[PDB]
Amino acid sequence: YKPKEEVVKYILHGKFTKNNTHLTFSSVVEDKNFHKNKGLTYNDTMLYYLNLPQKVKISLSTGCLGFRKAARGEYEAAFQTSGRMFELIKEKNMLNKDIEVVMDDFGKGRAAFISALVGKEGASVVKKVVKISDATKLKFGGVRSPKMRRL
Amino acid sequence: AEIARSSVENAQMRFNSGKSIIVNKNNPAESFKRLNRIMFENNIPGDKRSQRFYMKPGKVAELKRSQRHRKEFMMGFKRLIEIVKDAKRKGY
Amino acid sequence: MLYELIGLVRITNSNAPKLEAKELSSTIGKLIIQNRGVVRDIVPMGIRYLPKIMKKDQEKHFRAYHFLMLFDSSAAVQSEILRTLKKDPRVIRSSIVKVDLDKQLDRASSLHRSLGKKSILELVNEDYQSI
Amino acid sequence: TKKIDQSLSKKLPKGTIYDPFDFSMGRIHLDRKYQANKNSNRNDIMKSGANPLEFYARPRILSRYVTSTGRIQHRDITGLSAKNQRRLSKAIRRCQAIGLM
Amino acid sequence: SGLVGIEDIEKLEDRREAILRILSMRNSENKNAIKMAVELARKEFERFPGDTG
Amino acid sequence: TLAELLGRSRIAQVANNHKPLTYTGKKFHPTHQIIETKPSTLYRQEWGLKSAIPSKIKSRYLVYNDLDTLERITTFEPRGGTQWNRLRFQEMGVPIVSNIGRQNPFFKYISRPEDESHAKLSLFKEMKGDTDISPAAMKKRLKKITALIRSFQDEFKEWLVENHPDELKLNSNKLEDYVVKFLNKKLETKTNKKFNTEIIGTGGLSYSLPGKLKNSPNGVIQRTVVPGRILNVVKENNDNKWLAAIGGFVADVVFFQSPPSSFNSMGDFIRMKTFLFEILEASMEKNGSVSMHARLLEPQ
Amino acid sequence: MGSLSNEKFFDISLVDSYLNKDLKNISNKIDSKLN
Amino acid sequence: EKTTLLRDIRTIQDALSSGSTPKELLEIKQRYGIQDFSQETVRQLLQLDISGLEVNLEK
RNA sequence: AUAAUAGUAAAGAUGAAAUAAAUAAUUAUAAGACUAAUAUAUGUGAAAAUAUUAAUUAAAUAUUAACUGACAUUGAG
Ligand SMILES: [K+]
Ligand SMILES: [K+]
Ligand SMILES: [K+]
Ligand SMILES: [K+]
Ligand SMILES: [Mg+2]
Ligand SMILES: [Mg+2]
Ligand SMILES: [Mg+2]
Ligand SMILES: [Mg+2]
Ligand SMILES: [Mg+2]
Ligand SMILES: [Mg+2]
Repeated sequence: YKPKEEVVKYILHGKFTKNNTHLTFSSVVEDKNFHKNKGLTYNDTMLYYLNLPQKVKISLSTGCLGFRKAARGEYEAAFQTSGRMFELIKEKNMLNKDIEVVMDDFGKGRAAFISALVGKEGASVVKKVVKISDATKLKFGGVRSPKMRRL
Repeated sequence: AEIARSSVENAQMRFNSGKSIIVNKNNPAESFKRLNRIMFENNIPGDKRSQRFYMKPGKVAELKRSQRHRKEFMMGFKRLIEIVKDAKRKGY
Repeated sequence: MLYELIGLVRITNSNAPKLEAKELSSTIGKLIIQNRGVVRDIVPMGIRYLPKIMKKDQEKHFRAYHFLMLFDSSAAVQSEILRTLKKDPRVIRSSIVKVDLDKQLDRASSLHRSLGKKSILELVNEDYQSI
Repeated sequence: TKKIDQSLSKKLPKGTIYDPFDFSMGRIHLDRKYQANKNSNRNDIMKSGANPLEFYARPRILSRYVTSTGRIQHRDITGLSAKNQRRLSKAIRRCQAIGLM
Repeated sequence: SGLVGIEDIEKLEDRREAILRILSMRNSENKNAIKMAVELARKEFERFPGDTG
Repeated sequence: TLAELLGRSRIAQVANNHKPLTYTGKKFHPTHQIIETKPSTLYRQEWGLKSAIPSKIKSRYLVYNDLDTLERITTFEPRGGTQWNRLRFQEMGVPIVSNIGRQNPFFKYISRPEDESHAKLSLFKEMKGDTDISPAAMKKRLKKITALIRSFQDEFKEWLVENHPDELKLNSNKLEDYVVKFLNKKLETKTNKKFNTEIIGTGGLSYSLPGKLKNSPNGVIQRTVVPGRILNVVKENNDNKWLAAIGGFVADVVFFQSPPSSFNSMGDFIRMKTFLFEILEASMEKNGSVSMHARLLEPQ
Repeated sequence: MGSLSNEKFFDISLVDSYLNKDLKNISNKIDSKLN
Repeated sequence: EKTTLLRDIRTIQDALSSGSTPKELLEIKQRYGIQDFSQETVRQLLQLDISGLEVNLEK
């Protein structure tokens, strides 16, 4: 009956492509009065709690730390960008609830992010991380890719 | 109602994808190593790379034929090495 | 021809989970018996969680009541049943697979045949001679 | 230290006969090398004589032959005959299309 | 060897109706109808019982 | 003729065996026939096989599967160690006893139908003892038998109406009994599994008859003391007894009251020390294993 | 047993003996023996 | 003719076991031609050709 | 692709580059094309071809029994 938005967990998503690394920190917000609403079916309640809304808090790329052009897709650019994210999560008091890490692709920044989170740079965030997962998107047939490059 | 509140835990994990690991708070680097093993046992990195550029069906078939032969050839090679080792052990 | 229908009905009311399934089985059963068909068996499979969240008629679902219906009808009637199931909002997913009767006239449901019971007589004779 | 890793010690079952070699490291290595899932046949429905296509509505049994992501296992891993592998793959694909797997 | 009574006739008529619906040519595959036609044609042309060649 | 001689040759005497020479499962009894060569023949690599065994082999005992193979080698393992297990059992002088008090299998006893009152239990064991049978060869036991049993219908349609007509007109509770007996009575003449491959008694491990006492210079021996080794430092999980390694056999050791303190001290190296045990009894299970029970005699 | 069976689900033996005057020519035979 | 073999054979076996002789039987004695209603008349109404074949094959 | 949402200032590309309230993230909607593992094109098909599911129609295997009695092979046009 009253909006009671509360954070349930945080999602640390990393997209590691060939030319850049994108790191997004989000909050899974849950209106704790949703079940108190009128005209709400058992299915709508279960469907609302199975995919809770998300709000973006921190969005970073390798170009936000001053890496330009070809340097954006390198191991060092990702390692420093991961550090800046782990710092901004502590400077915003967003290290109270559990964090779920979602990795998307297999570029050069995937192993830098993992190294920065299992090392000194991520000794605070790692303590809250509860689940790691992979979200690489594959196609079963799907659209035709571009032709092979003759180099 | 509460019926839709107390039955969300299993429901949440009932629609799993199989690409998730529960982190070991003690050794968090062992959980990332487990996740990497899943990726390699489902050929996720290889499939992603193979989907970047289109390959003609004839070329795809040739590559599949050659790979199978090399896999089978290696199994035959290992079978012969085991015989050699067994023969050596018995003094042949 | 013998056919095996597997339908995933929607569970709208948590209080009456097996309500739309009963209403649907009666609708399908009536079509079969009113068009020279025979209903051999109706095996409920219970409420199960769907492998994923599925959609139907601009609605989403996370669970469904599974049920099997082994029936004998003509090909034309079988297509009519499938058409009605593909249109009913209650049905989330429906499949009709033919059960070959070339070698024997009495075949049990795949579920039962998977457990070693090949004919309905074997199932009935295990409920009378031993029950 | 009064402790040894399980991988470095062999536990001789009860009622079995043993030789002095059974206490050596060679036995440990030999048991690893020749460690195959041969007891699967007796626990493998699809290696018993049943038709895998009768399990298309039983996802729990079919989920034993797919990886964590649902990828059908190669015959080299399942150890099934050509016919059963062919039938099992059809069962899984049909199960996926029905909305059960 | 006797000394559940007998089944109602309506029940025995329904068992017959189920058997005749399951065995109806109008509910079977077209191949079964063709098999019957082949037998009918063979008997109208055969030189003797068992002549199929 | 040459064929007659070959059938009686020493190589023919060895029964065909293709069981893995390298087996890593549970071993309960010998699987291969030990072959022995004399020292003179060993000096000339002669074992009575098809080909000379490599000179590297210094043992005089081996086990083999194939005389020759496509790899142009003999398939053999230079070991004969199951004989020492049998001889060590003989030295422990513990006769094998039946825990069920069954008749001695090595004596031709006059048995009666006391256990034959389970005719329906074992007559159907032929079709129900199919734990590891093919899905269609086991199904050939349904039509092949049905025709054989269906050929005795006329015989049982007359005997039953001539010996027990009342049951045919009253109840089938006794008719089923007359059926089980009929087939068995008409099957004892037949030969279904006339040869039984089950292990007979000890299987040859011991031919010692219980009852004899061991005379010694220090008087009659009342308790057999045998050196052994404790394998685990913690009792078998779910069992109240530890495991010992006595004379090539793994036994269940029962302690008087407490476990000696060397256990905790030694830990996982407990097997490195030798203890004295007393062999209480020895039994034989149907799998062909020996159930040896011991007692950790501790200096007191 | 065939025709003289006690199974609820019998075989064609029973129906054959009926139409062949066997289940009746044996019922009378048994009854005559009882006499 | 709504009359069915099973029903007709259930009247020739009840009338023959109860003594009733409704005119239906006379009609049934015309539907089938079975003038006499005995236990050995229903057995000759339900004879199957297969039975004859089995004896010709033995000869 | 579009819309919403918060969240930002770069993103995308390449050997390196440059041309043309975003990118990324979470939702919702629409469209067309394609068919991951299994998988060996094994197999099937006259060849060309054929591997997401179901159904309908057609064709396709081995042995046995009976039957026809050379009715076959190849094949310009
Ligand atoms: K092919
Ligand atoms: K001729
Ligand atoms: K010609
Ligand atoms: K031509
Ligand atoms: Mg680069
Ligand atoms: Mg282009
Ligand atoms: Mg976007
Ligand atoms: Mg594919
Ligand atoms: Mg080929
Ligand atoms: Mg031609």
